[PDB]
Amino acid sequence: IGSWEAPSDPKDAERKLAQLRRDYAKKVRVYRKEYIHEIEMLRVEKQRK
Amino acid sequence: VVRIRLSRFGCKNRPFFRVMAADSRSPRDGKHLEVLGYFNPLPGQDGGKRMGLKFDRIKYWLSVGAQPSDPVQRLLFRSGLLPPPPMVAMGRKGGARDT
Amino acid sequence: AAAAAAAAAAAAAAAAAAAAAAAAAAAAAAAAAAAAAAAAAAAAAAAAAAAAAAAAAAAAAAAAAAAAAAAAAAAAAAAAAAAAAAAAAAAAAAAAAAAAAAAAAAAAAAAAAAAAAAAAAAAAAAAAAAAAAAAAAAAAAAAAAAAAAAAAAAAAAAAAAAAAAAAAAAAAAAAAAAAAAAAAAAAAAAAAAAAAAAAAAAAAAAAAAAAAAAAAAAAAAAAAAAAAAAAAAAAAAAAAAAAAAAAAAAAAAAAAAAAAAAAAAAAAAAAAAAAAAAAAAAAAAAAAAAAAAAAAAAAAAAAAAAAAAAAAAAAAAAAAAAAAAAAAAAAAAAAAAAAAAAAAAAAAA
Amino acid sequence: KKNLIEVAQFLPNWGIGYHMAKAHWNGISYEITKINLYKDGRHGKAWGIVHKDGLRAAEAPKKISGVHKRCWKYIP
Amino acid sequence: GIPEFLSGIGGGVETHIAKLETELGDLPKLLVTRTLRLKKFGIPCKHRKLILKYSHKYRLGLWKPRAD
RNA sequence: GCUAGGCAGCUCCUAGCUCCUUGUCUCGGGGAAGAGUUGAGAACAAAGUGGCGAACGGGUGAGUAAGGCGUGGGAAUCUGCCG
Repeated sequence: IGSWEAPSDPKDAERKLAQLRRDYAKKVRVYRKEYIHEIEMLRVEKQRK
Repeated sequence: VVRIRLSRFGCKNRPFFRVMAADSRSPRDGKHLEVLGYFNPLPGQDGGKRMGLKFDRIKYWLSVGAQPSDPVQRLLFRSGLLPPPPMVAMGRKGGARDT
Repeated sequence: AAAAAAAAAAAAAAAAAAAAAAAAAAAAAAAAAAAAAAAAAAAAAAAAAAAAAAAAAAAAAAAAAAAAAAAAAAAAAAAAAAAAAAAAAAAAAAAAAAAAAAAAAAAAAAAAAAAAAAAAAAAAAAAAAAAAAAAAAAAAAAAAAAAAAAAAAAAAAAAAAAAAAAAAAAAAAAAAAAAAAAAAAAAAAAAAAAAAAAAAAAAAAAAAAAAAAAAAAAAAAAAAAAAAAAAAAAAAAAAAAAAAAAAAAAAAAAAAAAAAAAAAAAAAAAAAAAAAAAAAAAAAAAAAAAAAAAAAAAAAAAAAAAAAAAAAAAAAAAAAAAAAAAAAAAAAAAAAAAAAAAAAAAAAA
Repeated sequence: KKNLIEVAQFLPNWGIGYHMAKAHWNGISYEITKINLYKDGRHGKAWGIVHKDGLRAAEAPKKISGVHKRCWKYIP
Repeated sequence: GIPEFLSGIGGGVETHIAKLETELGDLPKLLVTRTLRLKKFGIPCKHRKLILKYSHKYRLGLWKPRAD
């Protein structure tokens, strides 16, 4: 993974800021969704057991 | 807000962190829900590096919605389950070695 | 400064001595760093009193150099009369072009030519006709080639620069032509026109495109510049090659523009390197140019260089600040230079 | 030192039906629907219609904002 | 430019400017230099802290000093 | 150099990115210092109004002989922040 090249132009950190906000939030949210579904899968397996 | 976090766990001047799912307004060493393994931050000799974490439950607690702190991202990305830190921007220039 | 132009000039005026007034006006033009609205007004009064129309015309040309000479209507009728009553046709035409750039004025050309009859200056009458044509603001290629052959017959750059300003200001000069550029270049070759043909051939051959700017064309403008035999002109050819991209590649470009020429030349060399490179990719090669100056130390040359780079207004304002806060400069440059660096911070930042 | 009410109340009939934008983006603007002032002529809430580069696109009365921020100038 | 960059980092290093000036001196050498390097220079801890702070800021470009 | 906008009959001048009005004084119908308020560059400023937290985290064990504590539960409830 490459997540570099944040400082490029004089005084416009909003690049990596947009990165942070949308990129990272949506990343973690996606991961969390996955986790919800997969773990509830595990649970229903335990019930079938 | 369950803050999956890292509390100091050791002798003076040579510590050893530990991974525990806490509560926010609980003390640093306070009432934990459960530890989650360990993370020794000391460089070693077998593989002269650091060690330590656990898996298979950080999934569950992330799913139920823990917002942890970035000194824990420094591990929960280095072992997967996360994206890299969105503050991995640059690197100090000029490291020099001669041994 | 102009604090000093308003200082001791009160004594010049009311000293009861026209000698004192004349000596002090010479002292002010010798300190040579002051020209403002105060200069125009006080010098007008003191010179009409002291009867030195020569120093009057000098201060008027300096007031046009660093003050409003074409602000809104900017008439100078008696002031132009004095600027030509110095009898210096040069200063006459200079004040004339000032009031002309303000608005229409034919007494401008008339006083210029009367001072020309007073001083016997062919080049100065050439420049007065230059101001006339430029304030007329019209251009055509037939009369352009005729005037090029006229300056050819005179065998000097003066009326060639007259026609150059006339056309490249009137903005109907070639109308995107190549063989017509060849016809005007033939009119100029009838002079052999060392400096003028070198510079204007560079500009025409590298402006936007005729067919494609190639190695032959770039080195050809460079060959005309070489036959021109002038150091500042060599820097002018380098700067035009910098305005255009290059001939072969950027490595050869830098290794050719790294041959420093004498004074009045390395200034525009480094400044054009900075501006051109910042226009092409980045101020990277401009920082390399600050490295060239920090190695070789062409003091006044690189001083005016970094000052022109400060007025170039690239994207590195505080960067030129942290590159020029530890530097050198000659007299009467650094104030405007660094204030215009912060002004470039007022452009971008 | 001028505000949104400071630039509206100039206009007669409270100048209720003209655009206005932020003078560095010729790309968006909001129209005025109708002003409702608080007291002493400095403060007033209203609605409008969006005019991106003079192109109307809004459909229902939506509040105008920043109506107290002291940075405004009119649209001509 | 040690003078302006520094009198931009503030009037706290009103002597460490010159203590960097008389010695080797450099603007990028600052960015690349480090803790014990600057401590050998006798500069106190909060001065060092602000130094490396603003220095990281400029290495990113977010500093860009200007005498205002 | 190149492009979008007031000024006074497509031209004559005002504001922008690539690479300021009028009145006194004084100069020449336009400029020269000069006051005051339209056109922008930013700083907290007293504070406040506010939002949040000061209920956490620290200290002690007088009291409390179990309305407490440990251990195991439950229903009759709530649960900012997190998801």
